[PDB]
Amino acid sequence: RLLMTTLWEAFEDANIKPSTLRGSDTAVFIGMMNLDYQRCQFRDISYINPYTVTGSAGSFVSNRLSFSFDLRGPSMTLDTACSSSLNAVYLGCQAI
Amino acid sequence: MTFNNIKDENNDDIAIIGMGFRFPGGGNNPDQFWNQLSNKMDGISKISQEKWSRSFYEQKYINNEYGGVLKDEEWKNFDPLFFGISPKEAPTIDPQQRLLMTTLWEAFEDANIKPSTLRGSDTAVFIGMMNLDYQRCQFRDISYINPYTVTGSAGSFVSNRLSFSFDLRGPSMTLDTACSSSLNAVYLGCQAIATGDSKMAIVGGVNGIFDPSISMTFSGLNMLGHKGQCRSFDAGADGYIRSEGGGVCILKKYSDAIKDGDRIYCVIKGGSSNVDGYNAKTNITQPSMKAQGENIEIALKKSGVNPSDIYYIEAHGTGTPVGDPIEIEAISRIFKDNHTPDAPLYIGSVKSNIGHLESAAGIASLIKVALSLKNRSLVPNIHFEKPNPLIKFEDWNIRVVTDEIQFPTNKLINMGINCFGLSGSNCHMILSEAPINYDELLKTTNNNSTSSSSNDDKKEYLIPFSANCNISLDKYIEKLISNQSIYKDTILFKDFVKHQTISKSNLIKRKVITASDWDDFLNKRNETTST
Amino acid sequence: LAISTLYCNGVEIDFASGQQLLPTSSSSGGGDISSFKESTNKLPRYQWDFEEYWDEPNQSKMVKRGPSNNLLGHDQFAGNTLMELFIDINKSAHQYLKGHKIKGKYLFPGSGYIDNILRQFNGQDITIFNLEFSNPFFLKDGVQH
Amino acid sequence: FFKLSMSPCSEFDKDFLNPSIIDCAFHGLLVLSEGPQEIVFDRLQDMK
Repeated sequence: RLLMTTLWEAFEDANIKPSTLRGSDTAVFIGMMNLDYQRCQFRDISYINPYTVTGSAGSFVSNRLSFSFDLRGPSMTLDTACSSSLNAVYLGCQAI
Repeated sequence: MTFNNIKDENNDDIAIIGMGFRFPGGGNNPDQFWNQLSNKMDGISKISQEKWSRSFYEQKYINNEYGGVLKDEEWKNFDPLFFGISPKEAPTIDPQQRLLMTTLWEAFEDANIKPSTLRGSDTAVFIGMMNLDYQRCQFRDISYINPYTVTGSAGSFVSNRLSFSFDLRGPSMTLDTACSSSLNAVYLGCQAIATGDSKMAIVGGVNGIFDPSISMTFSGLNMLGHKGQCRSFDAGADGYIRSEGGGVCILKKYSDAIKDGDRIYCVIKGGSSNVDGYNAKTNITQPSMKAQGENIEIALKKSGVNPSDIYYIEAHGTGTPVGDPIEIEAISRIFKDNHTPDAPLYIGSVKSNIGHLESAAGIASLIKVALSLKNRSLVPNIHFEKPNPLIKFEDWNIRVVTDEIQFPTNKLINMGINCFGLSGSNCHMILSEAPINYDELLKTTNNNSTSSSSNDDKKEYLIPFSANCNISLDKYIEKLISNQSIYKDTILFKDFVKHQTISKSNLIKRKVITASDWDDFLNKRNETTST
Repeated sequence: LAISTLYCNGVEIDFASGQQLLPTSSSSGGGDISSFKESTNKLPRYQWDFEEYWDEPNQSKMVKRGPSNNLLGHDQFAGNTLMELFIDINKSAHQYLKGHKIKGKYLFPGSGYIDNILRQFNGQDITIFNLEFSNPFFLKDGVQH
Repeated sequence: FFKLSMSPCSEFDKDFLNPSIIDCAFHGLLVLSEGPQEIVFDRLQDMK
């Protein structure tokens, strides 16, 4: 949720209308190490509804943004806990 | 015309000089895995009491009671003394990481490289992972937790533990993008080699199953099969079974690998990895025909080949009646214009043989394609009795491997690897035979052959044998003894001497044996008489 | 034997150059470098001194039991014995309960308590001195009671 | 006096006495009452 909201805010900041960026390859590297909401979900293994993983898996941190903005570039998400996002910065520099 | 001055002008020429794996069904080394594929091994088995009770499946919480699993003790086993892991820290270490360290050392042993020569040299380490099932097993209670949990199970340590245990100073990351994570790591390794970051890159992925949580959640959406058998490209397609295991492959610049003369499985001609996004797409979990088509086209353009020169593709065929026709038609749009039914395009899926690797499918397909390339043959495909009617085979000049096929002995072989994550990511690479010709290699390989009769060959050598602990050394030598018949016919003793001299590294428990052939080896097996 | 002992006692030996195995001459083809590299693949890898390490809290064992076919349910090990259970009659092992329709609601059987009594004390001659059903148990659809 | 059918309620049930059998056993007693009624159980004493 934070990623989508702040990404739209970042586009609004960057003087770019996201409408002009749909369908154009633009890689999306994000960082993450924790799944605290997922572990809050899994406190019981008698309920679990089938929409948990698709809402909390590792893949979706970047792929949800990608699907919500038609960014066709490579889409990954990084651990390396304390420097993960900076590693993602380096990978973005690589992909550019 | 001149044929000289041909060079790997693409930094997209990166070879694979070895591997290592723990795959369902018992694959542990390339030769045995190959012999298992050629005999239609079905790694799918029954998930035992250890992972979760059977009561789930019978009440269809977990829709299928099958899975491609390692033997549950093969997850537990380790040798923490070897890697400087005090046994106080062993229980808190992720079994995924245990698999990575063990299979990485095995991969080094395979790749004719002593790890001692690779300490302190930059060599990137990209591994893949999506699950932390052991960590969630740990955190079933939040009154106990000991402070050595996270350092034994966090995301960072899957790659960083290997890095710390082998002095690989290259960039060290670990990747999600669940179903194509390890293949994404392959692409990142190719990146880190081409851009001059490092002179070697180790790439793999792992996936461990230790809790019914993720399995239930997947079965709820009916992604997983109902009968229990993964079945690619057929009418019985009902869903893909989830499996365990992991592996790694070692990538080295082709010029450097040929310069040192190592066993080159194949050469990556490169590829690309993109994502569906919203192109011809409805929601997240709906693979896009156009996106995979574009991925294939981009990789083909970058590799500098023609689609008319693709002899095989490792299809991502899971066994879902929805996704398989979609991706097959995506492949068709590219290749059906450039093949004819007499010589069509062959596809396949390791997912059929070993089940679907939930997070290590990329490395599974990579190892399978590397093996098929090294051995100049195509493995069969199982569970293929009736094609799915949504697939237009003759209208697309597409065929599925049903029996082992030998490569034509006059054409360079190019094969492509497809693996799409469920979150839309598609990662594809183009692999190929190593460009060193082997038709003319007979003259130079016969230089050591037919040269064992000379008297200098009757000389008895001093073959060493090294290991960390005494029991490891004894196990090794007993294994060598037990195969007196197999080795005597396929390996000349001189090659074995060279191997035991160079390939193995020097460990503390050193042993020396004198022999001149196999009979002498079994005779003077030991010289413990009075000294 | 001497070279053997010096190798054993800690002295590193370059066995390759020692026996002129590696190319010490000017002429050694590509096959001389890689023939064994290709033929020794079948050799067993490093045998490991395997030890078994594992740590799953017993709570994880008590969770992996999943649902229960019988109506007694699974045991919460605590104090006086405590038998817990979750019911979703749509499932297979409790589907027959849907046949107990009363006033339009799938009411829990009266004899389900009797079955639980027999199960908890399985395999012994039992007497139920008295048993009193006070409140009714309604079982909806798709809701785990 | 009445004959009670014996069939497992589910493929995963392999005990001798299902709840279904025990509850059905009360139907013979219930048959013996006549006239429109809304009968719900309230007690039972001294089962052996």
